[PDB]
Amino acid sequence: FSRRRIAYPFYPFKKLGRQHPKKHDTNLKTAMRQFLGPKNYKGEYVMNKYFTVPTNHVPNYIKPDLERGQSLEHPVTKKPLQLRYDGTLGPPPVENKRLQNIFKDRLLQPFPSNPHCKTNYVLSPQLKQSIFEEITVEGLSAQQVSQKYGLKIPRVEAIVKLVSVENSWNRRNRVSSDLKTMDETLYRMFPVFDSDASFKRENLSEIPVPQKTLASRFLTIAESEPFGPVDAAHVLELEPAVETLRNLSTVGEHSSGHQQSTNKNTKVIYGELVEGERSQYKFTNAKVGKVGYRYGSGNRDNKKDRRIGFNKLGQMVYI
Amino acid sequence: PRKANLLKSLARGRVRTSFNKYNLFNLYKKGGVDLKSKSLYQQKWTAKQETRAYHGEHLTEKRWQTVFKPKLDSVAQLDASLRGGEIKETPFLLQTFAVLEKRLDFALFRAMFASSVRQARQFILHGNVRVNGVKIKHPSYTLKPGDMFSVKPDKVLEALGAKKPSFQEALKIDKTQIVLWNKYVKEAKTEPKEVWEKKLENFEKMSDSNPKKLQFQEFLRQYNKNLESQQSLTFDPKWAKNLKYHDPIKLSELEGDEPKARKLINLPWQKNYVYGRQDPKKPFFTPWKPRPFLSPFAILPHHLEISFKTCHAVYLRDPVARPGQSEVISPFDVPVHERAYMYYLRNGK
Amino acid sequence: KEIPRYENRTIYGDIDFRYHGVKLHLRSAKPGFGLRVNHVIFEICECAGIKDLSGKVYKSRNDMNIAKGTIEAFTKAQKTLDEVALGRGKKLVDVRKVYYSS
RNA sequence: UAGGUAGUAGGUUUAUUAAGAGUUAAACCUAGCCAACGAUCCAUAAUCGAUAAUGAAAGUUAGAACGAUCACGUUGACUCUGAAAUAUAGUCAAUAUCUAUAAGAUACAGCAGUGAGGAAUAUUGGACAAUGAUCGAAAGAUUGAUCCAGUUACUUAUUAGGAUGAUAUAUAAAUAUAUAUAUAUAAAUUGAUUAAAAAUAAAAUCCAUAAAUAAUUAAAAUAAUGAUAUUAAUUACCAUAUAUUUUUAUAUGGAUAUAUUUUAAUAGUCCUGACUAAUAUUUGUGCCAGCAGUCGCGGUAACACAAAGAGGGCG
RNA sequence: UAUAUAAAUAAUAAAUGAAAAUGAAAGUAUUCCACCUGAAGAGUACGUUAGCAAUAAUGAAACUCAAAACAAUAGACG
RNA sequence: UAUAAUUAUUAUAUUACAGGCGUUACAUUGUUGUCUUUAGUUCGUGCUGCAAAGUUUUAGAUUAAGUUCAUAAACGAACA
Ligand SMILES: [Mg+2]
Ligand SMILES: [Mg+2]
Ligand SMILES: [Mg+2]
Ligand SMILES: [Mg+2]
Ligand SMILES: [Mg+2]
Ligand SMILES: [Mg+2]
Ligand SMILES: [Mg+2]
Ligand SMILES: [Mg+2]
Ligand SMILES: [Mg+2]
Ligand SMILES: [Mg+2]
Ligand SMILES: [Mg+2]
Ligand SMILES: [Mg+2]
Ligand SMILES: [Mg+2]
Ligand SMILES: [Mg+2]
Ligand SMILES: [Mg+2]
Ligand SMILES: [Mg+2]
Ligand SMILES: [Mg+2]
Ligand SMILES: [Mg+2]
Ligand SMILES: [Mg+2]
Ligand SMILES: [Mg+2]
Ligand SMILES: [Mg+2]
Ligand SMILES: [Mg+2]
Ligand SMILES: [Mg+2]
Ligand SMILES: [Mg+2]
Ligand SMILES: [Mg+2]
Ligand SMILES: [Mg+2]
Ligand SMILES: [Mg+2]
Ligand SMILES: [Mg+2]
Ligand SMILES: [Mg+2]
Ligand SMILES: [Mg+2]
Ligand SMILES: [Mg+2]
Ligand SMILES: [Mg+2]
Ligand SMILES: [Mg+2]
Ligand SMILES: [Mg+2]
Ligand SMILES: [Mg+2]
Ligand SMILES: [Mg+2]
Ligand SMILES: [Mg+2]
Ligand SMILES: [Mg+2]
Ligand SMILES: [Mg+2]
Repeated sequence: FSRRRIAYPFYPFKKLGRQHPKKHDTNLKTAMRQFLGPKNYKGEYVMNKYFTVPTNHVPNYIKPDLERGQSLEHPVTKKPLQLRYDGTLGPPPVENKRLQNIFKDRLLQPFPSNPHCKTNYVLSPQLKQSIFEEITVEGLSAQQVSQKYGLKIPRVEAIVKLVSVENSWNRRNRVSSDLKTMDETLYRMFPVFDSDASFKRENLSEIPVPQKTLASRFLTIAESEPFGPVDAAHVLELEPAVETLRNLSTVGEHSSGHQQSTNKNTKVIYGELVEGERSQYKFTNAKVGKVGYRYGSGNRDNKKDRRIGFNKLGQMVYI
Repeated sequence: PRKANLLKSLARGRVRTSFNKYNLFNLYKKGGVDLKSKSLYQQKWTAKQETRAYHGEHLTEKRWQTVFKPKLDSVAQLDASLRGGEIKETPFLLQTFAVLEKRLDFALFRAMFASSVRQARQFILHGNVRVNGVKIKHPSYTLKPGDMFSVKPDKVLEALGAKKPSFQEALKIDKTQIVLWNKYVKEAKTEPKEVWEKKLENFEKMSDSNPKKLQFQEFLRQYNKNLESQQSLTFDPKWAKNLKYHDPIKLSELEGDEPKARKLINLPWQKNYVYGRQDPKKPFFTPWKPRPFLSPFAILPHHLEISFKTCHAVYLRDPVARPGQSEVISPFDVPVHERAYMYYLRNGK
Repeated sequence: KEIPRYENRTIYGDIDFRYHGVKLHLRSAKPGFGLRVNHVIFEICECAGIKDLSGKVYKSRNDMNIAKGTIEAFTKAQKTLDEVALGRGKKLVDVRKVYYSS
């Protein structure tokens, strides 16, 4: 049974009834007015608890289920307010116990209907500075920094690169007071990342799932026969999982055991340059049958899957 | 793309990638997605409505279907056995709309550079973004792991800041502000005792919520109880006489001249600058303040690292699905994405 | 009734059970495959806790017969690994589970 | 289409070719050869891919477009050159048109274009600037190959504005920083009297960009040569000196009286009984007018015809 | 005239089945042959073959439709 | 009620219908005749069949009677 249903709030609200013919209002509009509260001369809905932004490092996300739609609170006393018969506002007759105690997971969950989404932790400026120094000044490996602080190798590389950008923007004295206000405001909006705490730390034993390990296999062997992860690797013809974890640990730019000297054995000739020439030629050896444009290739220009790419300057080029 | 036609309608109640107040209320009252008493086609249809409303509103459905990739991405943890406890099920199908997260528009929106994906599109198309130092005008640009992108700081402040009031709006606000300030001072001068005691009562209950506590303490200690003590927040009558009434605002002569009207305003909390337009050259509410209703939407993504000091971000990787957590940010539960995924697998058959 | 599930996600192996005039061909699925089956079976699975499956219905497609057949197939057509190992005197190992183990 | 074949199946010699071969010509023999797993005959069709469509796949379809192969250049036969032509050559035969009336010339399946046929498919365009091809010792000459532009929504892609936004008035003694500002007046479009809306939709406000005009103006091409071309792109003052992912700032000379051009945004089309997403109701006709892919709707309850409001897809 | 082995018949278990039911099969399997792909047109028209003949064998397409058909259930009717 | 005011009626008009034993028991309400003093008609939970359904409501008897017993997937209940 499917029917068009106007998205009336699930929580109860006062519904307009006998009204002057020259009002032309709707139950949805009055629901919003009840939820927002009065709009002052400045255009600010001070009553609504979500108008402001938290400064206590605890996110203030919507909890419609727990507060039964009562989104109005005193700006200073931070106590619930609800509409009465007289049309004024004041303390509720009873206290809502669900709002009293909220699990930390719910605190970090922004959307009520999706319990699989959580907001990451903002790293403190001190931690970023320490990571920068240890990578650069102390000349350590990003693997070590990841292991101590629990962050990922891409994250620590991003930390160092962003800190370098911040330093460059700083020695030019370009960052204005507005950006500092922005950072201060947003810094207190999300929880800080405590390397000491285990449950904030991010797991570093994460491996992409190969397509073959997602396919179920079963072997019937002597019960006594011991079967281990290495035998599984042999039968699945994949590198052992621990070995794959070790391999990805060395792919970081600052991680130990990294080398990208594979493509240093191709004959490349740079043509001579004379005065007045606006260009120079590079000649790279390429074996016949492996170089050139195919004859009779596919023409996807007029099809939905046409290839579209970008050049160095960023212009959209039909690759 | 598709033109914005009733994006934030209340009757439909769709939730969009926006900070708009109407969108926030729709998210607030949505109360989940109804899927009972619906034939499987109807459930699939409702899921596609809601998901497409949030993810990829501006993309045409034919483009989305071409972009849509059946194969999803997930990560497996080897240390699961080390913990030796019950493991949370991996939300595999929350990564249905994960292909769109490589796009520069979604990347900007998640990084809190634009209030909406549409605003991110306009920022990109107007030449305010640069990927790895190369200015990119095309919103559909796809990002790679380890990439950098930056936005012009003024644009970000405009997106996350309050709207700049026009001249006459600011003048009206100033006039009423002076009106109310005159009331405050007159009531303070007429009966200083009750005004001071209620001021102290408000001072007592503050619950570490506003910064005026230290201002008031500095105010008292500046001239009251320099060395004496009581066995302090004591009453003084001097401040009542020290308060001076502010001149009124004509609102009919001061119009049409900002520098002229700005010399008359001398409010204690606003000196020599009309409300909002402290520096009209900037496009945002000066002094800068967070825009209204920013808390419910402020989310820190895991696949990006952001430095608001310089409006630079790094694309760490594509969103992944770890046990008990999915990196794709969405207000829809896993079943909704399941229905949407099995709608688009067969092109809606 | 009680339905045995492989890793609380999918059935064990493939099922080709016949209910009166309904030929139920069901085959297991990869993690994150989804319920790519007929709507009657999809509802039965979603209520029973099965998340990944794939199959096709042949001959009669009566809804009620399909529902009865699939419930029966889950109940008796399939067999758990432990029961096979015990009655066989052999050891059956899940390569996927032992590849990602400690 | 149930029998077909008579150089037909085979053997021996001679003749042409570089060559074997009843491939062709000549002589003598043997009596064979194909055929119900489909001969002979008839009709139809250009064939294929690492090409296009579709499907989970085996497959199925097309043979437009890119490429490969075959055949033809109004129709049929023959001949010289050569290694190769039954040549878009020539001869001859056949057909149609034209003027020069002749063993005359042409045949738009080369480009552009015209008439007809059809539901339907374009300019009687620019340059040899680039890549090739031909002639020439070279200078260079030609190139409807080719490169470009024009018609066409035939196809694909990008763009085709973001944030804010439910009223306007009047009142408010005459700088320790307050704040839940509070009262009266008027108006309020379509449907309705509350879960019945249209509707943040509109207006209005803030901030941008396109387009225009100014400067630079690469690259396709170098020794020089640019059809495309009023080129793309960048700056919204030009350039030198400094720090420096890019970006930007510092500050100098060139023109002004403490600035440095202007500036917006009007989508169509189909459907709302079920299969099938679309509940906000109302009017007209009354087995008529009509709708319909299937079930079917209309004879006074039409959610189905024709419409208004509202809504749902694709764009 | 008690005991064992073969065959037929009749009633069944399991199995199969849309069920009625089959039950050395209409069950579990293997091999070979014939035939079917909606109704009506139609085993009709035309051709061919064979017969003294009546005819037998082979055997289409066009027009129309969302029908057509079997087992079993509950009534009504005789 | 204190010559006036109010009210109720009557008469004359007109928009306006009223009125009809006119048709339709084949549009109906109500009622009635015959099967009929006939013994039938159904529901809840349980069970059987994939299901429509079935059971109960019956082998066999008895009674004026699905009345009462006997066995029985049935155990009860409602109008008769
Ligand atoms: Mg519907
Ligand atoms: Mg069905
Ligand atoms: Mg010979
Ligand atoms: Mg011959
Ligand atoms: Mg001869
Ligand atoms: Mg043949
Ligand atoms: Mg042909
Ligand atoms: Mg083919
Ligand atoms: Mg073909
Ligand atoms: Mg071709
Ligand atoms: Mg030829
Ligand atoms: Mg011709
Ligand atoms: Mg010829
Ligand atoms: Mg000729
Ligand atoms: Mg032509
Ligand atoms: Mg055309
Ligand atoms: Mg040339
Ligand atoms: Mg398009
Ligand atoms: Mg009205
Ligand atoms: Mg421009
Ligand atoms: Mg129509
Ligand atoms: Mg009507
Ligand atoms: Mg219709
Ligand atoms: Mg209609
Ligand atoms: Mg309309
Ligand atoms: Mg529309
Ligand atoms: Mg049996
Ligand atoms: Mg069988
Ligand atoms: Mg049969
Ligand atoms: Mg016959
Ligand atoms: Mg019909
Ligand atoms: Mg029958
Ligand atoms: Mg009867
Ligand atoms: Mg009458
Ligand atoms: Mg009469
Ligand atoms: Mg009667
Ligand atoms: Mg009657
Ligand atoms: Mg049953
Ligand atoms: Mg009876």
